[PDB]
Amino acid sequence: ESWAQSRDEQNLLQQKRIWESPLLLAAKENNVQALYKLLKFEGCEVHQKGAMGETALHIAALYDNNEAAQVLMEAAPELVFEPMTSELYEGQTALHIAVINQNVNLVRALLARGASVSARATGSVFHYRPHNLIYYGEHPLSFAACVGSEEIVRLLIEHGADIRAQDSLGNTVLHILILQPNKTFACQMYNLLLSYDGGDHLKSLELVPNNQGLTPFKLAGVEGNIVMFQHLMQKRKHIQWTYGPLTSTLYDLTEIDSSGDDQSLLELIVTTKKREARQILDQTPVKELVSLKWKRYGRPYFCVLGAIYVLYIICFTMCCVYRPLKPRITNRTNPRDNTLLQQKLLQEAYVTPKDDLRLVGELVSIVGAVIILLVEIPDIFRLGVTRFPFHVIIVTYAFMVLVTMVMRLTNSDGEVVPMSFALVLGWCNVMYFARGFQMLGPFTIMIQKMIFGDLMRFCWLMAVVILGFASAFYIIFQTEDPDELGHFYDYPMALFSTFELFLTIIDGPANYDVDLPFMYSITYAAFAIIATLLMLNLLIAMMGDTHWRVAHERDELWRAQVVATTVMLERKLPRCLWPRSGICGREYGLGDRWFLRVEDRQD
Amino acid sequence: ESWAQSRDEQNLLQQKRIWESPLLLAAKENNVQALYKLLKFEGCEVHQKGAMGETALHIAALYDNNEAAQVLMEAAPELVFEPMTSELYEGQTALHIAVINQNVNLVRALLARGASVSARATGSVFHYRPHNLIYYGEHPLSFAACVGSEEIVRLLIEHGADIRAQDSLGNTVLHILILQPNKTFACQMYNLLLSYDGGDHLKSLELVPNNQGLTPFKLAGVEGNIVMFQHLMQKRKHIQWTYGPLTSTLYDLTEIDSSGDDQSLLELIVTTKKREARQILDQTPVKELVSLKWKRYGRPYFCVLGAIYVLYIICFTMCCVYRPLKPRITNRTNPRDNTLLQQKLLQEAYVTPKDDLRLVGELVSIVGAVIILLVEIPDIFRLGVTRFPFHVIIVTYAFMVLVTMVMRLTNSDGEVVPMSFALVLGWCNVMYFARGFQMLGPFTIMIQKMIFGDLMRFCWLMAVVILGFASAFYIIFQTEDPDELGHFYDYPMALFSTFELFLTIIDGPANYDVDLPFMYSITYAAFAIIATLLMLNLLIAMMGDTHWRVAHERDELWRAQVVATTVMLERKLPRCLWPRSGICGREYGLGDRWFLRVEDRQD
Repeated sequence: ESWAQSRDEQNLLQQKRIWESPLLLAAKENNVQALYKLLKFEGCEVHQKGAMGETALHIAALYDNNEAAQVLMEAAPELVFEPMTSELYEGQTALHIAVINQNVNLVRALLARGASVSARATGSVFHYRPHNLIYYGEHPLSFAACVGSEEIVRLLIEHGADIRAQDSLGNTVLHILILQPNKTFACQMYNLLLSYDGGDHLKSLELVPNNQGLTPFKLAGVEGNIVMFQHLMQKRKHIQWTYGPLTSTLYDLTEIDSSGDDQSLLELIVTTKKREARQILDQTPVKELVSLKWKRYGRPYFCVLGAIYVLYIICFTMCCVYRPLKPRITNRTNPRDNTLLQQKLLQEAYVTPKDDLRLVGELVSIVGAVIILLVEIPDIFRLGVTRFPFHVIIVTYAFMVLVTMVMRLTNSDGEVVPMSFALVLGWCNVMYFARGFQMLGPFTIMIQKMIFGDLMRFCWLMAVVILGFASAFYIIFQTEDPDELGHFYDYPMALFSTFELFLTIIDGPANYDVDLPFMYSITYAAFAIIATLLMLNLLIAMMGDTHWRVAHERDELWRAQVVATTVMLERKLPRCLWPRSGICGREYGLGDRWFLRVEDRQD
Repeated sequence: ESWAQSRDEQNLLQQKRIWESPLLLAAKENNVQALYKLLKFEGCEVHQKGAMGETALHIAALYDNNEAAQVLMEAAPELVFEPMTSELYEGQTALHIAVINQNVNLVRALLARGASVSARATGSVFHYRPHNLIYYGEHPLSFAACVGSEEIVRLLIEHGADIRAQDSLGNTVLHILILQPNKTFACQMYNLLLSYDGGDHLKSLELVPNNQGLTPFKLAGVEGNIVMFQHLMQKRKHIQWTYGPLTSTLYDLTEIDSSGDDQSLLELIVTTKKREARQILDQTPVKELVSLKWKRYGRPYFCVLGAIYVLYIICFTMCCVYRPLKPRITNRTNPRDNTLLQQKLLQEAYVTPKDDLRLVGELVSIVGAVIILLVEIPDIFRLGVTRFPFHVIIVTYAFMVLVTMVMRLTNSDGEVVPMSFALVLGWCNVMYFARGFQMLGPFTIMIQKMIFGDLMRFCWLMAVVILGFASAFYIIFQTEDPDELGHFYDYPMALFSTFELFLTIIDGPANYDVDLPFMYSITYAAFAIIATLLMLNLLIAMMGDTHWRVAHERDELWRAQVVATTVMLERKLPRCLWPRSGICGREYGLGDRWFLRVEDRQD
């Protein structure tokens, strides 16, 4: 609001002060004859400031003006030694401009003068922000190794630019090459960068984490850089032996999984909302990982756990339908004619025939709630709240049973209300076991995509309509009988009744023995037109949600839900029944890591 | 599970023992100077085993290492004479590796040494399995004639490789060339293989069946190899005479049909689930066969049989609606107020007016059931069970009538229940006569595609929803009156009632004279949202089932159902009314087979 508009202010003030002190104006157009006229007999003072603390050398480098800066290096060889003093432009020497603008003659002249290749241009513009247009680190070597100027890249090593370098965010240049969409050339440059860290490795430069602890090979799967991920894969791809079209190939599998422990590339994939990060699973040393990890013992241990949940709900369900119910004991229908009721038992002890069996059955159900809340608090508190899905329901289903337990031994009336919420949530929570079922799996996702996405953009469009016609009909039938044609007696009944007409489930107000008021004959006629078109416009809106999403976009989501389930079962379930996949370096001393072998065909 | 994971174990053990005994390690990298250092003064023992019983000659052939094996043939010319002794690799000599890896210098050197060209590499890897990646028979000639090395193919005949050869599955190489997707070159090779069986034919090599009795021309229609099928067609394509664009052409038609007898290419097409095998009917000596066989006397004998089934059902239907019914004889409504009833006749004999006519009409219907079960037991027992369709119903419709006959002369009460199942199955079983009707034919298939395919993936999604809300409403209306607002009195009524709201057929619970409990006002409001969206998501799921299937994919299925009906009518109906198509070699002595003439145009 007030900030990015202020960024325009110095930009004009940069160009306002270029009219003042016209040696900058000569530096704009590389007008060196005026630069003779302002320095060859004027002499001493040239250290001119500006908007971002910029210099005449900075401006004469800001455009590709070699000949003016050729004078300026001869005139003032200390403008190199000073950076930009600003907040938006902090630490940027003229080298960073000369690097980023491909001026090979000037950079080589600046390095002939001698410029700090380790300078950190830490201006607030240069921070890794989604509103800033670019981000290329701190050091000019990072600015060298992002624009394609491999000659400067070779030249900066000749003047000692450390490949081992960190930005504000703990990244090397290797992380930053992931962070550009212009990936058509940096893979060629990716080979160039590792060529100049061939001497002193000490971890061979790939095991650098960032500020938050992320190696670049793990970062590229997070960032979804597919092409970088493949040339990265060449390091760890150990071919066993070829056989015509058959290529028996082994993978190192060091960090693609790590079996829990919060730093695992499979765990790092399904945490983000980035759509491009999902397609890392299309790669053959990853899809073969998740297939064998799920088909061998990921699917059946899921489906066995699928069965025990159903027997939990039915045990819950039968104990709900057999509640103890006193007949009436509240005297009669003392509120007139709308007060049908039947009481419940308060504190009469549980009798033995078919009722302690109801009691021990609830004791099956009450321990099933608390075991969830002991195992799902490391599913929420692990990641703050950030849970936006079906784990929202299993904690909510567990809440309602405890409320029913609170209604036990206190004997308040409102126990049916959490029990009614428990059943619709308990039976809808076995939708989560439609993930790993091939016959109806991808249909399950198209439900939940329209829950938070499409229902939410329609409930406002229903509430804008239902609030009129229910209120309209209430004015009409305010002066009527609730006995005959009593399709609402009061106002909030009319909202629920009009809902029962807008969704076209109930016939509606029609009593032919009497005369309806004619405004009902008009408004409801106008209502049903709107109801039958807002219904179809929604179904139209469903079509645009699926014509695009059937184009091989819903299948991969179902594959993703296989993995995200499999990751949690790998994470939450103990190491007595979940063995480590792959084959380690014990009994085959090759690299000590768990190895996976993939055999392929070429056609 | 435990098996394919074990396949990785020897592969490492193959590469574990290559570090041990480093003459294998020299053979890996073709390091012959070490092979001088381990044989030229060591001498005697070189017969080294390994994982799959492999040799040093096997490993030095496993990579294209000519010069090491050049020493090895000079050093140990008995490694050729031994194969691999393993289970996974049984009978594989080094020739099979040298053949499959295009090493023309080495194979010619091995055959100069002299290797068995008739060796059968019968390892369990090499079996025709869908989990194994390749399958090229037993003999190296089969390995020669699949990879494109026609020079070795010519070379193996020079050392006497029999074209007349059988694998474990009774196949020659001609069957195996069908079994590769890489068909871009083997048709050229298909001419090459028949060139070297030009001398001694005795059936000219094409009439070889497999282990189960399948000739390759019949196999290619089964395997759906379209391109092989066309060059196969050239053998039997006898051109009569051309006329400008008109090309009068005759086909041999020997085995494309065989009129019953369980070995018939038309019968062999519509038995499989292979989608590619359906497109063999697109070929012009096949589509012209089925058109004339169905239009001349396949369609009208179907439609005449269509009419007799309808008169069977209506004769069944009128005899059902005229059951003999005693008035009440069970005394009154002794169970209170929900026991309306009317009795049936037990053993009072059939009176003559309009009732023996009912009796002889059932005698029309009871003989119609048993004639089906005498003619459909060679439709099930012929093929085990394997019936997954409409022949499932005609055996089930026949069952219910026999149960009704069992209810006759025993006078049990539950006769309405098989009779009610009989009517809905009897009237839906005349959907089978919508196959051969052009105006609504392809619409009939889109029904049955969604029965076992799309209904089944939705009934779980209904049962997951209906089990909550019916059980939810039952808790609500457990403490209520079944007299007023009695939309279920007990629990299983609520399941059928909520079904009668989820499909949005009945208005629902609404009694305005009383006060509904407010949790009904919330849950049913939440229910109808879910009901009106799960309905639309299903209709969304219908759209992805037909946007792809309208793209010229439903029409050919309707053509397939024409043929599969026509094949059964050719098979099940006798040779007095179903004459053999084509024209035999009697009165035109050409080849004795039934000949079909096709005239075509070129544009």
